[PDB]
Amino acid sequence: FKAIAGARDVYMNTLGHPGDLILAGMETKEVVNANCKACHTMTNVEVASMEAKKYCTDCHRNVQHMRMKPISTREVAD
Amino acid sequence: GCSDVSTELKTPVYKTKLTAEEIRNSAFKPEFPKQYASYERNDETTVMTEYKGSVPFNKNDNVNPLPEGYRHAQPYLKNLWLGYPFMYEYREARGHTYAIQDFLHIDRINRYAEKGGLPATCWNCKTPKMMEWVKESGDGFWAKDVNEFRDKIDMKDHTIGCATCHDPQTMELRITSVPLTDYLVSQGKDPKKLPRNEMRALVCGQCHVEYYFNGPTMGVNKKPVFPWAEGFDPADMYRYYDKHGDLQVKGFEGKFADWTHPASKTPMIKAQHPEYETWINGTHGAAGVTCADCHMSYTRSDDKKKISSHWWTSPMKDPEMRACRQCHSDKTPDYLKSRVLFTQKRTFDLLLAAQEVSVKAHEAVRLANEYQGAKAAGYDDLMIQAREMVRKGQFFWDYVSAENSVGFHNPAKALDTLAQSQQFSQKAIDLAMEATQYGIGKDLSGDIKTIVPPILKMNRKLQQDPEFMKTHKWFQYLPVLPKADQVWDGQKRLV
Amino acid sequence: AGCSDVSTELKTPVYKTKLTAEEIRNSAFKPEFPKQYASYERNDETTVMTEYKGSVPFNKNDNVNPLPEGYRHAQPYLKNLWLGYPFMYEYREARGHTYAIQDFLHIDRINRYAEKGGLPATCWNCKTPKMMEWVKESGDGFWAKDVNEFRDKIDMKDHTIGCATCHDPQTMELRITSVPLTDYLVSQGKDPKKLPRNEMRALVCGQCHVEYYFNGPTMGVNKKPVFPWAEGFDPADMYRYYDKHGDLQVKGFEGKFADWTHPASKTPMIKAQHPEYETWINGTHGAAGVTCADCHMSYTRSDDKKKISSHWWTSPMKDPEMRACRQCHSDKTPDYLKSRVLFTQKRTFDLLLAAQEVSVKAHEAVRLANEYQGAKAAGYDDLMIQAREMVRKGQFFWDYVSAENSVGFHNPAKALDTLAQSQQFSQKAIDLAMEATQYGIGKDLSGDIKTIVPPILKMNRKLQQDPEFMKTHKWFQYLPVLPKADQVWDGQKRLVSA
Amino acid sequence: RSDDKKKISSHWWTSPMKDPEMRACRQCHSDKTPDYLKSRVLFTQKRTFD
Amino acid sequence: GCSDVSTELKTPVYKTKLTAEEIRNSAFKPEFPKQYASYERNDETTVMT
Ligand code: HEC
Ligand code: HEC
Ligand code: HEC
Ligand code: HEC
Ligand code: HEC
Ligand code: HEC
Ligand code: HEC
Ligand code: HEC
Ligand code: HEC
Ligand code: HEC
Ligand code: HEC
Ligand code: HEC
Ligand code: HEC
Ligand code: HEC
Ligand SMILES: CCCCCCCCCCCCO[C@@H]1O[C@H](CO)[C@@H](O[C@H]2O[C@H](CO)[C@@H](O)[C@H](O)[C@H]2O)[C@H](O)[C@H]1O
Ligand SMILES: [Ca+2]
Ligand SMILES: [Ca+2]
Ligand SMILES: [Ca+2]
Repeated sequence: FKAIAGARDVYMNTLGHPGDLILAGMETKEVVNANCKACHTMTNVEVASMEAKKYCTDCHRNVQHMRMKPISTREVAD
Repeated sequence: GCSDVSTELKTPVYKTKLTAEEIRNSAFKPEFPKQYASYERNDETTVMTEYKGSVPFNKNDNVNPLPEGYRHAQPYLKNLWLGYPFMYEYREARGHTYAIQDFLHIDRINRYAEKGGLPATCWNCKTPKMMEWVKESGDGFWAKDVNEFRDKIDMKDHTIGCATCHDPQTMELRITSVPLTDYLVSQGKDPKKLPRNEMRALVCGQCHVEYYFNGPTMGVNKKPVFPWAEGFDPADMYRYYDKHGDLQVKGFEGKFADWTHPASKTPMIKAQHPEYETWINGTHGAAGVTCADCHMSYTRSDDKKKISSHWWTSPMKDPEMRACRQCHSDKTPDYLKSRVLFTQKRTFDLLLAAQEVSVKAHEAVRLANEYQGAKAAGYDDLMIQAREMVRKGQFFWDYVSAENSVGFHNPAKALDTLAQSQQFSQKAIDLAMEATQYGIGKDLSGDIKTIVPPILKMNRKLQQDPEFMKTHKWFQYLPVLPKADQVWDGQKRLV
Repeated sequence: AGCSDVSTELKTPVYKTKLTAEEIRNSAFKPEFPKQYASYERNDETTVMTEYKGSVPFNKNDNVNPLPEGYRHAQPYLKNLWLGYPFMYEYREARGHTYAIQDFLHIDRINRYAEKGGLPATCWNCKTPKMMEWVKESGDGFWAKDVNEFRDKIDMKDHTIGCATCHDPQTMELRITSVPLTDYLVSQGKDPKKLPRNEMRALVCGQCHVEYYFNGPTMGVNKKPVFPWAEGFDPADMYRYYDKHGDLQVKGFEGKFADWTHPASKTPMIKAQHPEYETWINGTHGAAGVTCADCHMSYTRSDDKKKISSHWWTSPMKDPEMRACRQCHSDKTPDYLKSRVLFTQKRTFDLLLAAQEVSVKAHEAVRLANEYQGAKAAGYDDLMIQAREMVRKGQFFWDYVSAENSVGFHNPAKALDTLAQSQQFSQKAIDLAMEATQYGIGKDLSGDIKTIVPPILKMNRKLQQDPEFMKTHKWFQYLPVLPKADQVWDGQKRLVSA
Repeated sequence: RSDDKKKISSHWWTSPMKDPEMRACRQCHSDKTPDYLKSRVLFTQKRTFD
Repeated sequence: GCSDVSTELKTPVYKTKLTAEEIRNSAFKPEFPKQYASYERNDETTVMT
C-alpha cells in the first residue's frame, strides 16, 4: 500500500497536474475508516454506529482535517 | 508482532426472552436497563428552554406565570380555532412517558358525556396497544368513539414505548404505524427493508407529522392519512386538500375541511406538528441529518461506552450541546445556541404578526358576511375568494405554529411560509372590503387586539355558562352547552 | 527523504517590490505578480449569467426585453419606487472590478447634460485608488466638489479597482485604504494597521460593499461618506440610526435622514446600497468566520503547481464543479450545493417582488390620501405622518435586501425576515391612508396594482426633456420637464465647451 | 473540552447539576450514571432541607 | 524507530501585555477569549435545579 500510494503521489507531484481540490479516493476512505474502528472499538461496542453513516467521519467531521474552519486557519499561498 | 485489538467492532445482534407481541414497557426493563433508565428521563417536566421545554403550559397564555402560561405564548389561538376542539385546551408537548396521562386529562375530548365526540383514531399515535385493537376490529376500529378504550389501557405500561419502534424479539427497528406504512407502500417502498439512515427519521415520522381523518365518503371512515401525495411543503399539502375531500359548499366543492369557523363561516384546515415534512428538506434533513442524530444522540454514560439516548426532548437542555458537537466540534456550545435563537427569535415574532392579520381576515369576512349596506355586483364570488384566502392564510401560519422547532428544522421554509401567510390573510381583507364597497372599513380601523380581543379562557365547562357566553362578541357564534356533570376523570367514571 | 516538522504558525509569504510608496497604477503590478494579475484580468468576462446573478450588466427593472437589455428575473417596479431619485434613470447589474470606472462614466445617474453631474465627488470613493492622491490634495473639501470635476482626470483601466485598493505596493500586505471604514474601525477602538488576517479577508471588501450615506451640510464634513453602523448591522439597527442622525425639518420627521422625498407620496425616503458586509457578518457563514475571500478568492493552483488566491471576483455559481465550496463541503456534490443556494434564492426573490408591489401600493394610497377631496378623518395630519413613516420604513427594509447581491444566500434568515417585516410596514401605510380618508380612496386601490400603477419601463435624462413622453404615465405629473439640453459629456470625452 | 476537544477550566461557577450528564463527576465516578449521582445528591439535600 | 509524539505536555506558562495593577475584566478578554467566554455563562439567571 505504502509503495503504490508513494508511487502515485510522487508521479502527481512531478509529472501530474493536481487540481484545486485534493480529495481522498474510495480506497483511502475505506482504510482510514477501518483504522477509526481499530483504535475506537470500545467506545462503540454496544451501539450500531457503523450502520446509519457510511463512515465514522460523517459525524466526526473535523477529524477530516478541520474542513469546516475558515480557510485562513489552514491555508496560505504557496 | 500481534495486535492487542482482541475485541472487534460488530453491529450488535439481540435475542430477547420476549414474545412476538409484547407491548408492555416494563417487560423490556430487565433486558435493557440502560436504555430504560434513559427512557425514564422523559418524566422530567420542570425545565424550559427559550421557546420550548417540558412544562405543559397553555400555549395561548402569556398572562399567567408557569406552569399555567409563559412569556412566549400565542394569545390568539382560541380566537383562530373558534368552534374546534383546540379552542378548549392546547398545551406544550412534553415527554413520551406522559402521552396517555395527557391524553386522558385533555379537554379536547368530551368528559361531560359518555362519548368523547372524537374518533378512536386519536389513540393512533399514543400507544403500542394500537396493534391489538386494529387486529381485533379491523377497519371498524377508527370510527369508534375514543372513550370506548379509555378504561382499557395502562397509562404507564402502555404509553409510547419500546414496541412502538422495536421488534420485541430482535430489537430491530420497526414501523408499526398504519398511515406511515400506507404512505411507504404508495411510494413502492418496503417498510421491512428500509435503509438505516431513513429509519432514523421514519420512526419519528410515524407520529410527528400532519395528518387528517377520512370522512365517510373518502375511504375507510375516520382512518388516518398523511396528506403527502403532492409533496411535503405547505403549498403542496394545500393543493392536496383542494383535490381530496368532501365539501359541498359553493366555491369549495370536493375540498377538505376539519371545521368551518363560525364567525367567518370559512371551511378550515387544521395543521398538526408537521416536524417530519418540515425537517425533510431543511438544511439538516436534506444533508442526511436525522431526528435520531440530534434527539437520540450517542451518550457515553455506560462507563464510557455509547448508548443511544432515549430521552426525546430539547437538544438545548444540555448546556454543553453534546449532540451537536461532533459535527460542529469547531463551534462552542454557546455559539450553536445563539444560531438556533437567530432563527427562533425571528420565526416566533413573525408568527404572532401572521396570526394577528389572520384574526383581522376572519373579522373582515365576518363583517362582510353580515353587511347591510350596498354590496358590489360580484359580492358572492368575492366572498368565496376572501374565504379561500382566510383558509389558505391560516393553513400556512398553522403549518409553522404547530411545528415544534420554532423554525430551526427549516429556517427558510418557515420564514417564507409565514411571509406568504400574511399575504393570503391580507388579501382576504382586501376582497372583503371590495365586496362591501369599503363599507366595513370603519369597523376595521383600530389595533386588532382592541376590536377582537384575545380569548384567554374557554373550556367545555365554561361553554355551559350562559353569562360567560356573553363576555366576547365571537361567543355569539357558538352554542351554549347543556348543563352536564363531569362523567370522566382520567380513567375513572364519576358517580 | 524529508526531515523537519511543519510549523503551525501559517506564516504568509513575504514580498518586497520595486514599486514606490504611492504607486496606484494596475499595470505597474503586472511584472512582479503575473499570476494574480492574469486572474484579475478574468473580471473582463461579461457574457456569463447564473440563475439570479452573473456578469451581464442588464437593466435591473427590465423583465420585458432579452439580454443584454433585460432579464427573466428583474424587478419591474424599481423606477416607480425611486421616482425623483437618480436611480430612476439607470441601474444595472454589477459586473467585474475592471469595468468599474467605464461603467461609472457611462451611467445616466450622473448628469451628462450639464457641466455639473449633480452628485458629489464622493461618488469616486469606491471606484478608484486615485482617491488617495485626490483626498491628499483637497482634504475635507474633496467630498463636496462636483463629480464631473474628476471625469477627465483618470485612466479608466490603470486606475480602476485594482492592486493598490487592498495592498501596500511595497510589501503587498493587506491594507485598508478606505476613509469611511477607517473612521468606523477607529470608532470601535481598532487599529486598522494591526487587524488579524481572518478579519482582513472580509474587511478589504467591506471598504465598498456596504450601505453608506453622505453627510448633509450641518452633519459634519459636507458630503463625506459615512457607514451607518453605530446601532448595529441589522435593518432595524440602521433604521434607528437614521432616526437619530440627519437633518430633515419636515413636521413628523424632524432630524431624521432622507436621501430624497418621493414626489408622488411626498415621503422622505432612505436609499439602501449593496450591504454585502452587514448581511454577511451575522449570517451562517460570516458568524462562523467564513470570509468573502473563502468563497470569492478561493485558492487556485493553475500555473505550475503553485496556489494563489483567485482574484476573479464573481459569482461562485459559475463553476460547474463548485470547487471553492468543496474546499470545505467536500462531502457534497456540486449539484447539491447549487440546489441549497436556490432553495434560499428563489424564495427570497419571489418575496422581494411581492414586497415591492405592496410598497408601490403604499405610495399610491398615500398619494391618493394626499390629493383627497372628500371629508377627511379628524386625526388626518397625524395619520398621514404615520402612514409616510410606514412607507419609508417598509421601503428601506426591501431595499436593504433588493440592493444586496446574493439574493438571500449570505444570510437566508435575515433576508426573509426583513422582507416579511417590509410587507407589514407598507401594508400599515395603506391602512392608515385609508383611515385618514374614511375609506374614500378604497375604490381607487381595488384592482391588481400592476394596472392601477403601471410599471415604468423607460426613463432617462434625455426622455425627461420630452414633454410628450412626460404625459405617458400618471406619476410623471409629479416630475418637472427637464430643459432641452445637448449632451456635455460622452464618457471621458467633452462634447460642449465650459 | 470545548475548544475543539481541548480542555479548558470552566469559569462558569454554578450548580454542577445544571449539566444533565454530570461531567464534572464522571471522571472520578465513571462507573456511575448521571442519574445515579443526582439521586445521591438529593438523598442528602432532601433530608437536609426538611 | 522515532516517536511521533512531537507535541510534548508542558504546564502552560503565560506572559501577558497587562500591567501589575490591572483590575478591569474587559482587559483580560483579548488575551484569554476562551476563559472569558466561559466566564460570560455566569449571566444565565433562569435555570433552577
Ligand atoms: C493512564 C493510565 C491513562 C489515562 C488516565 C487515560 N489514558 Fe487512554 N485511551 C487511548 C485510546 C485509543 C482511547 C479510546 C478508546 C476507544 O475509543 O474505545 C483511550 C481512552 C481514554 C479515556 C476515556 C475512556 C475511559 O476509560 O475513561 C480516558 C479518561 C483515558 N484514556 C485516560 C490510548 C491510551 C494509551 C496509548 C497506548 C495510553 C498509554 C493510555 N491511553 C493511558 C491512559
Ligand atoms: C465509527 C464506528 C465511529 C467511531 C470510531 C467513533 N464514533 Fe462517535 N460520537 C457521536 C457522539 C454524539 C459522541 C459524543 C457522546 C458523548 O459526548 O457522550 C461521540 C463520541 C465518540 C468518541 C469520543 C470522543 C470524545 O469527544 O471524547 C469517539 C472516540 C468516537 N465517537 C468514535 C456520534 C457518532 C455518530 C453520529 C450518528 C457516528 C456515526 C459515530 N459517532 C461513529 C463513530
Ligand atoms: C425528525 C423529523 C425530527 C423530529 C420528529 C424532531 N426533531 Fe428536532 N430540534 C432540534 C433543536 C435545536 C430544537 C429546538 C429545541 C429548543 O428550542 O429548546 C428541536 C426541537 C424539536 C421538538 C420540540 C422539542 C421541545 O423542547 O418540546 C420536537 C418535538 C422535535 N424537535 C422533533 C434539533 C434537531 C435536529 C438537529 C440538526 C434534527 C435533525 C431534528 N431536530 C429533527 C427532528
Ligand atoms: C473583496 C475581496 C471583494 C469581493 C469579494 C467583491 N468586491 Fe467588488 N465591486 C465594486 C464595484 C464598484 C463593482 C461594480 C463594477 C462595475 O459594475 O463596473 C463591484 C462588483 C463586484 C462583483 C460582481 C462581479 C461580477 O462578475 O458580477 C463581485 C462578485 C464583487 N464585486 C466582490 C467595488 C469594490 C471595491 C471598491 C474599491 C472593493 C475594495 C471591492 N469591491 C472588493 C470586493
Ligand atoms: C463578504 C462580506 C462578501 C462579499 C463582499 C460578497 N460575498 Fe458572496 N456570494 C456567494 C454565493 C453562492 C453568491 C450567489 C451568486 C449567484 O447567485 O450566482 C454570492 C453573491 C455575491 C455577489 C453578487 C455576485 C454577482 O454576480 O454580481 C457579490 C458582490 C458578493 N457575493 C460579494 C458566496 C459567498 C460566500 C460563501 C459562503 C461568502 C462567505 C460570501 N459570498 C461573502 C461575500
Ligand atoms: C492586482 C491585480 C492585485 C495583485 C497583483 C495582487 N492583488 Fe490581492 N489579495 C486580496 C486578499 C483578501 C488576499 C488573501 C490574503 C490572505 O489570505 O492573507 C490576496 C492575496 C494576494 C497576494 C498573496 C499571494 C496570494 O495569491 O494569496 C498577492 C501577491 C496579491 N494578492 C496580489 C485582496 C485583493 C483586493 C481587494 C478587493 C484587490 C483589489 C487585489 N487583491 C488585487 C491584487
Ligand atoms: C476572568 C474573566 C478570568 C480569566 C480570563 C481567567 N481566569 Fe481563571 N482560574 C481559576 C482557577 C482555580 C484555574 C485553574 C488553575 C490551575 O488548576 O492551575 C483558572 C484557570 C485559568 C486559566 C488557565 C487555563 C485553563 O483554562 O486552565 C486562564 C488563562 C484563566 N483562568 C483566565 C480561578 C479563577 C477565579 C477564582 C474565583 C477567577 C475569578 C478567575 N479564575 C477568572 C479568570
Ligand atoms: C460532582 C458534582 C460529584 C458528585 C455528584 C459526587 N462526586 Fe465524589 N467522591 C470522590 C471521593 C474521593 C469520595 C469518597 C470515597 C473515596 O474515598 O473513594 C467520593 C464520594 C462521593 C459520594 C458518596 C458519599 C455521599 O455523599 O453519598 C457521592 C454520592 C459522590 N461522591 C458524588 C471523588 C470525587 C472527585 C475527584 C476529584 C470528583 C470530581 C467528585 N468526586 C465529584 C462528585
Ligand atoms: C486520522 C485521525 C488521520 C490522521 C492521523 C491524518 N489524517 Fe488525513 N484524512 C483523515 C480523514 C478522515 C480524511 C478524509 C477521508 C475521507 O473519507 O474523505 C483524510 C484526508 C486526507 C487528505 C486529502 C483529502 C482531504 O480531505 O484533505 C490528505 C492529503 C491527507 N489526509 C494526508 C494526511 C497527512 C499528510 C497526515 C499527517 C500529517 C494525515 N493525513 C493525518 C484522517 C486522518
Ligand atoms: C408516536 C407513537 C410517537 C413517536 C413514534 C414519536 N413521538 Fe415524540 N411525542 C409524541 C407525543 C404524543 C408527545 C407529547 C406527549 C405529551 O405527553 O405531551 C411527544 C413529545 C415529543 C417531544 C417533546 C419532549 C419534551 O418537550 O420534553 C420530543 C422532543 C419528541 N416527541 C421527539 C420525538 C423524536 C425525536 C422521535 C423519534 C425517535 C419521536 N418523538 C417519536 C408522539 C410520538
Ligand atoms: C481533575 C482534576 C483531572 C485531572 C487531574 C486530569 N483530568 Fe482528564 N478529565 C477531567 C475531566 C473533568 C474531563 C471531562 C472533560 C469533558 O469535557 O467531558 C476529562 C477528560 C479527559 C479525557 C477525555 C476522556 C473522555 O471523556 O473521552 C482524557 C483522554 C483525559 N481527560 C486524560 C487525562 C490525562 C492524560 C491527564 C493527566 C495529565 C488528566 N486527564 C488529568 C479531569 C481531570
Ligand atoms: C451531523 C450528523 C450533524 C449534527 C448532529 C448536527 N448538525 Fe448542524 N449541520 C450539519 C450539516 C451537514 C449542516 C449544513 C452545512 C454542511 O456542512 O453541509 C449543518 C448546519 C448547521 C447550522 C447552520 C445552518 C443554520 O440553520 O443556522 C447550524 C446553526 C447548525 N447546523 C446547528 C446545529 C445544532 C444546534 C445541532 C444540534 C442540536 C446540530 N447542528 C447537529 C451537520 C450536523
Ligand atoms: C462605497 C461605499 C460606494 C460608494 C460611496 C458608491 N458606490 Fe457605486 N458601487 C459600489 C459597489 C460595492 C458596487 C457593486 C454592487 C452593486 O450592487 O452595484 C457599485 C456599483 C456601481 C455602478 C454599476 C452598477 C449600477 O448601479 O449601474 C455604478 C454606475 C456606480 N456604482 C456609481 C456610483 C455613484 C453615481 C455613486 C454616488 C451616488 C456611487 N457609485 C457611490 C460601491 C460604492
Ligand atoms: C421512537 C422510537 C423508539 C422508541 C420508543 C424506543 N427506541 Fe430504542 N432505539 C430507537 C432508535 C432510532 C435506536 C438506534 C437505532 C440504530 O441506530 O439502529 C434505538 C436503539 C436502541 C437499542 C440499541 C442500543 C443503543 O443504545 O443504541 C436498544 C437496546 C433499545 N433502543 C431499546 C429500547 C428500549 C428498552 C426502549 C423503551 C424504554 C426503547 N428502545 C424505545 C428508537 C426507539
Ligand atoms: C543499531 C542497534 C539497533 C538496536 C535498537 C537500538 C536503537 C533504536 C532504539 C532507539 C530508542 C527509541 O525507541 C523508540 O522509542 C519511542 C518512544 O519515544 C517508541 O515510540 C512508540 O511510542 C510512542 C508513544 O510514546 C508512539 O508515538 C510510537 O508510535 C511508538 O512506536 C518507538 O517505537 C521506539 O522504537
Ligand atoms: Ca416540549
Ligand atoms: Ca391536519
Ligand atoms: Ca453581477
